[PDB]
Amino acid sequence: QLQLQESGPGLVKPSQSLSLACSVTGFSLSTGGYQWTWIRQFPGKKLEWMGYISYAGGITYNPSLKSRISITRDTSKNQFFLQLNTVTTEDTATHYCARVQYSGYGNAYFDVWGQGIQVTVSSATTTAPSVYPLAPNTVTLGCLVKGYFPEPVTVSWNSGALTSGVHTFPSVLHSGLYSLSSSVTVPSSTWPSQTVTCNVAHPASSTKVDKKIVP
Amino acid sequence: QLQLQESGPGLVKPSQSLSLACSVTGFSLSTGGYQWTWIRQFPGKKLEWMGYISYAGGITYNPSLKSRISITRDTSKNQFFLQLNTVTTEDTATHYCARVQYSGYGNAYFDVWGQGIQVTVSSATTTAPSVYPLAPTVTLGCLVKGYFPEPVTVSWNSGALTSGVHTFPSVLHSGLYSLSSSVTVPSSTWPSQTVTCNVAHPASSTKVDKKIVP
Amino acid sequence: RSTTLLALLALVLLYLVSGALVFQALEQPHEQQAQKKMDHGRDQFLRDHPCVSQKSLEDFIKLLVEALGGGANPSSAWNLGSAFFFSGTIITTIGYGNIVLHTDAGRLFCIFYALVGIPLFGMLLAGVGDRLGSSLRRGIGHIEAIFLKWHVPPGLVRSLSAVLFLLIGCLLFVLTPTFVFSYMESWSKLEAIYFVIVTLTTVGFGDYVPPAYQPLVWFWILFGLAYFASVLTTIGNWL
Amino acid sequence: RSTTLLALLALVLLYLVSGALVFQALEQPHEQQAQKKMDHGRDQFLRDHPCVSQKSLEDFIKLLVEALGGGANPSAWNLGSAFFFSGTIITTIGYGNIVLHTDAGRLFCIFYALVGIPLFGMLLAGVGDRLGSSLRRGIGHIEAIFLKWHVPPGLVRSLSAVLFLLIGCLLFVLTPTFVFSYMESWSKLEAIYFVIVTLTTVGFGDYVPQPLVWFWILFGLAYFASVLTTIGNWL
Amino acid sequence: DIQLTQLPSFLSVSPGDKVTITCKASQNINQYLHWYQQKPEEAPKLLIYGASNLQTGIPSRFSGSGYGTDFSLTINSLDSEDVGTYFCQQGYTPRTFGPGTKLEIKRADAKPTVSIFPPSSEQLGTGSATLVCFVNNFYPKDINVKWKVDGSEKRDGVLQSVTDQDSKDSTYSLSSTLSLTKADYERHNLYTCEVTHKTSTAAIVKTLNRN
Amino acid sequence: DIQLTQLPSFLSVSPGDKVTITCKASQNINQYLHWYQQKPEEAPKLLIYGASNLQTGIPSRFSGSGYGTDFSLTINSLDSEDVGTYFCQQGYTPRTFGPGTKLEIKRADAKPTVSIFPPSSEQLGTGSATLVCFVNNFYPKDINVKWKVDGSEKRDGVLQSVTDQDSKDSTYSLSSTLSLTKADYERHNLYTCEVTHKTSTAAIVKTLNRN
Ligand SMILES: [K+]
Ligand SMILES: [K+]
Ligand SMILES: [K+]
Ligand SMILES: [K+]
Ligand SMILES: [K+]
Ligand SMILES: [K+]
Repeated sequence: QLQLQESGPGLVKPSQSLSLACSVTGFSLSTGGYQWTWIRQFPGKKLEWMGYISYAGGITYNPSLKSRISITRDTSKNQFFLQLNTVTTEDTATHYCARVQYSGYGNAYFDVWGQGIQVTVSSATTTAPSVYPLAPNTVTLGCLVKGYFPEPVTVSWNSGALTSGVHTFPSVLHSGLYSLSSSVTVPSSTWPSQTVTCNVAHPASSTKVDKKIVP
Repeated sequence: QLQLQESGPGLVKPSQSLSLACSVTGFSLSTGGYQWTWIRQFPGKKLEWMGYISYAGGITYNPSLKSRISITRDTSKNQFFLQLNTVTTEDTATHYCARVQYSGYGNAYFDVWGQGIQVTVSSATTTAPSVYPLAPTVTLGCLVKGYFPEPVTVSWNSGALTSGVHTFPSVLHSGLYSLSSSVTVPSSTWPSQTVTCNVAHPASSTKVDKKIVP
Repeated sequence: RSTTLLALLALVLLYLVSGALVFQALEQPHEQQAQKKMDHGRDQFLRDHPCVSQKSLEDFIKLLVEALGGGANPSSAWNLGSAFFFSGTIITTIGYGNIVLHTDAGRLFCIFYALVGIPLFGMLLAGVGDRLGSSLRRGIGHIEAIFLKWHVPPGLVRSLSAVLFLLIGCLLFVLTPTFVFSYMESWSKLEAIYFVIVTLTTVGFGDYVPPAYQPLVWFWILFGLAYFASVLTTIGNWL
Repeated sequence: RSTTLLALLALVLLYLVSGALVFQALEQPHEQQAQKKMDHGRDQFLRDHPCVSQKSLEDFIKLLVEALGGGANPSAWNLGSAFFFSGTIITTIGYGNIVLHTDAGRLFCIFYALVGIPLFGMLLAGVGDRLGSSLRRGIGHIEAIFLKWHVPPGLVRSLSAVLFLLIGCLLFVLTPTFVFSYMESWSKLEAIYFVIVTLTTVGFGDYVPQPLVWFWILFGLAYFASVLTTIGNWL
Repeated sequence: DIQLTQLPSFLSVSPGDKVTITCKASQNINQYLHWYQQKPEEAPKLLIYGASNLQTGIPSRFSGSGYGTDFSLTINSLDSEDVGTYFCQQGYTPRTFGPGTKLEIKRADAKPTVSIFPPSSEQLGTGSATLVCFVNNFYPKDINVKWKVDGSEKRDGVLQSVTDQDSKDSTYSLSSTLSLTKADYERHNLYTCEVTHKTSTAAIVKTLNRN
Repeated sequence: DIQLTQLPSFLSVSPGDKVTITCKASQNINQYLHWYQQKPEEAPKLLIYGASNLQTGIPSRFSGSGYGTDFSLTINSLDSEDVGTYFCQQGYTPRTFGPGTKLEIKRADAKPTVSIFPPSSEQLGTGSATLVCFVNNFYPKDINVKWKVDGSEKRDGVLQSVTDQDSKDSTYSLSSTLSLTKADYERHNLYTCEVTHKTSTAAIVKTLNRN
């Protein structure tokens, strides 16, 4: 089936070029009638369409954001690529990879979307989180992810085996580091007979730590 | 101005590939609205359109002649190229390079044409002509004898003397060609004014002058 | 009357103008909407295909409009039954231009055919407008006895019967057909009306055109026209 | 005379038929012409542009049809066109060169016609009396030369009737045909065909065309009003 | 740029109900407008294309309409899963989006579930001490949480976030933390997480005996 | 393949006159037919495109017409320069041409100009001996040339060609040759180039005294 998945650096320094890449599987870049696009969502969840490239390799750009973008593609690998030059703190947003279709030529609607990649624009260094367990009708446990930069981290309980009754909380900023936590809830019988491990991932410092919960 | 000029070998051996090239000056291959084409004229002066290439590099072929032709181009040099594989004596003809225009999309008409290049398909060797003068208002000539393949070209003082020249069709004697030319000038003018027939046979790289002397 | 005719011309010229301003005001914004769609679509196609050039594509379009106008399609148009109908459009001076004469021959013949045909029709319509004249006169004539008896003066009956000459003819020749076509060719009532009136005034844009239903229309035209010949002349006096 | 009118109808019906057989015979051979052009043009464009795909281009066309149906042209409702359009209505020529898309416009178009036509019909009847008495007093001068050259005053009414036409004809048919043929780069045949189609108020709109033309129409129509009636008698 | 404003900004509605959102365009867009639903921590999904056409694999309870400037998206019978922010976007270049329109789903009030946690040994190692308090699965959104050291309110090094209305059960959750030095942790004894909600009359309290 | 039959095959016409050629197509060509004039030792020129449209820089005396299958090209006022073979070609793929239509221009009969030549010294060197006879600028085309050795007709190693009707003066020319061995040349004495044409009543003769 058709899948899109974004790629590249989570952090960019001001007055540099941001560069990302999107990997299409189950479909061809160069197939007639479908174009390809990059869209970003600011903090505050406001969407700006940036640019857009054809199956044939023709380009269209948001004039607001022209003269800094270049979108390119590589038909052989089956990918395409965004650049944006002279980046500032403004351009911090969650960049999205998507396919385009028409309802009559020109009328652009984005039908299939990507995972989403968070790009941050700051001078300060990436910091790995410290991860710490949380143990005290049915039991609750958690993991504290403390002191990480930049956004985000991602938490999973038994690598997506344990889904229901998890609450991963928004990040909170304490003076230039982030922190959040997650909150798995399970039947109080289940634990501690069944192993429960929060698999944490911070990609911008290449940190990927498990923690089991012990009384 | 726009000019087209064909290029390549005058002779081709059977079951080989004919390859020619056309050089455009005063205009761009890759300019929108004009396409480019190769057309050939048989002995007996019957024309067959062979193939056809766009400004954008899209190709259309005479299906009669498909599966042997490939037309290509080189935008940088500003040329384009014909190939034709497994050539036979059938394919002996005068190949022409031309630009294409439309009278509404599709309706193909060839507006500007090339010089013309004579391609022969034969086993026999190129032979240089022997050139010999002819001296008896006065008339003189040059006899171009025993040349292969077509053509030769004759000029009198390299195109200074145009009027009153008669270059005659080739005649075939048992596997060689021969023709002659027939300059006519005022009988006063000669022999005070030099008269020289500049002969050219390209397929043997022969280019001989002959002056006329009593 | 040469002062009065210059006064008319000026009225006509102000009428044409006052018209054109209304038509423009009604249409231009929707045309403009339509043209924004196209203009945008064209540009995207060029941007989307870099190997295509504007001056190449611009030609292609010119073909399509010409071909679509000629009647190509992304059921023969010159069968006998359509040809008749076409022939009809000429003498009636309605001239839909629903189909078009390609050959010169046909154009040439079209000339002579018109010059003869029209007046031949003009005669027939004048004849039908006398007999349809004496038809409607004898039609109301029996029921005129009941009108006069129910407390109506002889000056007033001439306006009531004049209205009913129309309202009955109208009913038959306008109201009825509008349903018919609206139903048949699945147009709106508005469209039916618009078509109906355009047809009968012998304007025949050809914006709109159409087993018992096939011949019925040819008849309907002839009698409707006769009816409307009179409706126009009455307005000529009214003016 | 109710027997004679049924006799006419039958003549008309045989005429229509005899027509349709001529039109068919001339045209039917070029029905599929239009579609061959398109189909061929489409394919060349695909062959000519390899970066274009069939199912991409196929969409674009669907737009064109929709846009042309919507009434765009690769301004049609400016003032200058609108006037001309307004003109086509009252004159009952109705090219349908441009068409009313909106309902509003259709509705207004109705009332505008009903008033406009008879208003025009009056004006044309007025011009056809004055242009009538204009040409009568014009050729009235040349009637004096006809009488002197062995011609009675009963025969001069046919010679001047011919010259009413041949002069009007010259001005209102022959002259314009050159004009348009030149101007809009049509053939003479086409010019004629257009000229006559226009003046008989048929107005296919196969052919259409600066202010001098608007004038020419009015006087030409007056001229042709008479030309038709003369044929009605002639028959 | 062609400007899309969208109303209303916020609203909450009960499941089973019908709901209708507006997108208003600055120019005439002639039916080239599309509608998306974004759930939290997800990319948008395509609901409606070409103003009115329903995207495949999306239930018929969604339906859109409009032409020109003024469009509207209607949901019949809200399921609980229909929570999210909604956007409209226009087809003409540059392609612009709506500002967003948040749709909360109302439900029967639900009672929170407070559980309190100490600082890990590992953390304590680092010379810091942070305590965590999860208040999960309640309604309405509105709630207050307080920390208490030795029965005395504390608001220094308290930080909390709160999840968006869950898709399944349309509840909220909170996580308040209390960040201290190892030294200041050890100094005091008893740590208390005090929660005020509409559901219970008195405050729901869990406590930590450090000793 | 669409077949283009073009009639007439040949014709000749006096200058000032008007001329009309036919091209007939095997299918309906919808006015997509073009006309070319080729002169000798030259590539074709475009006269008429799109059946009736006159190519720029070609005089108005040329004009074409037709539609569908049957077309026709008309030249109003023949100049001497209008000589050549004419072709029609159609627009649809594969694009095919006409078979050709040769147009001779008639004129007042003109008298040939015979000049005879010996074999060159250089040639004689090689051991061969070929004699040449130019009969230039005559009309009509029809003509006969004979060789005579010692007053006795010779047709062994005689070869001739003839030019196409000149553009300028619409005349023809001929070149007959006589090829011999040096030995067979030396054996005989007097060599004679005898020309039969409409213009002169007796045969136009030049002779070569070898001795
Ligand atoms: K039309
Ligand atoms: K009409
Ligand atoms: K019409
Ligand atoms: K009319
Ligand atoms: K009338
Ligand atoms: K009409």
